[PDB]
Amino acid sequence: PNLPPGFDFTDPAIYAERLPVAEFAELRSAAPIWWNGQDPGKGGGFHDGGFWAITKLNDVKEISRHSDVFSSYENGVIPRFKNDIAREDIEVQRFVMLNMDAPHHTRLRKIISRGFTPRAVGRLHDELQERAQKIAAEAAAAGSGDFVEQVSCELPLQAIAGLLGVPQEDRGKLFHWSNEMTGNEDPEYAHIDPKASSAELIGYAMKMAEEKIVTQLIQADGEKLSDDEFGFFVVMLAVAGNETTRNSITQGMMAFAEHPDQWELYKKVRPETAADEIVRWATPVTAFQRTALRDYELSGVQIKKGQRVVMFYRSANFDEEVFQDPFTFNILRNPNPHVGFGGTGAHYCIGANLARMTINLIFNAVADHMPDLKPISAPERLRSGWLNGIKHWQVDYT
Ligand code: HEM
Ligand SMILES: C[C@]12CCC(=O)C=C1CC[C@@H]1[C@@H]2CC[C@]2(C)C(=O)CC[C@@H]12
Repeated sequence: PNLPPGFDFTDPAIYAERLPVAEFAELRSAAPIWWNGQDPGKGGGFHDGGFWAITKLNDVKEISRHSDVFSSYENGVIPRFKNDIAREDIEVQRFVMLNMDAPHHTRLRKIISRGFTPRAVGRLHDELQERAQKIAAEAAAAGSGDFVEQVSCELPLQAIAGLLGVPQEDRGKLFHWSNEMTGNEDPEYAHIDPKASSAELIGYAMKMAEEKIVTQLIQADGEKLSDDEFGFFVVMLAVAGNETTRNSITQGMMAFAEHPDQWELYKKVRPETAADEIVRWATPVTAFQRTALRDYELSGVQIKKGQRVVMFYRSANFDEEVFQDPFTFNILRNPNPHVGFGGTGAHYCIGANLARMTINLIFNAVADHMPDLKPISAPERLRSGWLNGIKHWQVDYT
């Protein structure tokens, strides 16, 4: 492929500035499965020499379905940490369901599904609709500001608070922890320590479990979460369901600003297809990885036991063989077989319907209260090699 020597698709230096869209396109054309070498000390906490870059939608789906071969446990699924991270600090992440394999995963997912029934999620609708309307009304009243802080941040957090039934008075500290929980190497957040925050959040969760959806999770059925498993569950929600949905909202609104005919159409009909096009466009999770438990032949490439494969959802969601005009933002996109929520399989995002609800509610409220919003200046991108994040974005709400 035509790429610079030493190029690394997980390099946080790239994501601080841009998405490497041209480079992913080059792989899909010239080398759709490509060994991405990493030199010593430059592997984002991994010291195995590199990973297979997976750029095609059908390959990502194949990996995701074959969790019997492609493990989330052996190396976790986050493909990029600070270069100096201790191995122990990666391995401790195996205590969240996301980074477990069957049968352990199977048991926890079965229990935790009690929190994501369409009944549990559907019950949040009216409180989240109310919140979304008030958020959008207060942003409009401010006239201008940081869209991320004023519009994108709060509703995901309130969706988590509401699912868990957190008392109103505790939501401030919960949101504080939650916002320091996902690791990044951004200089704006160099003072944050996800370790301290995670200990404190687990402590708060376990006390909540002691004092008692939380009920359904900790009451025996005799399967239940232990108090510590409930703590780990709450940490996982903070990493899985916060900045993900937030970045879908920011990048969805960036796409509307860049595609005004789509925003006009959205404002009229609020179509059913919008939320998934927003998620495909935004691809909040750029990439998650797996580790081969045995040799496996994938589209003619001989993947070897113990090797990492990185599923670039950001490539796969723009796969020209699957999506007509993939670089066109189309809120009526159909079909839309995107992998923003992952490939179908054991680990497929359990919060996907909650995320869609959150997106629809906030975008309805934005259309209602700020139909003429326009950007003032450029989005500020997060320095992360796996999260596709916007830290700030100044906009004129009127
Ligand atoms: C637009 C927003 C979101 C995006 C893009 C997103 C994306 C993802 C992806 C890519 C995965 C891994 C799938 C796989 O490995 O096959 C995942 C898993 C997960 N997500 Fe989401 N997610 C979002 C919102 C949420 C929300 C709102 C919640 C809950 C509050 C949530 C909870 C989870 C959990 C608990 C898992 C782990 C599932 C497992 O390992 O079995 N996510 N998500
Ligand atoms: C918050 C965290 C780090 C930053 C990041 O990006 C992802 C995670 C999720 C798993 C956490 C971990 C911090 C340490 C935790 C709390 C444990 O001791 C068990 C699970 C693990």
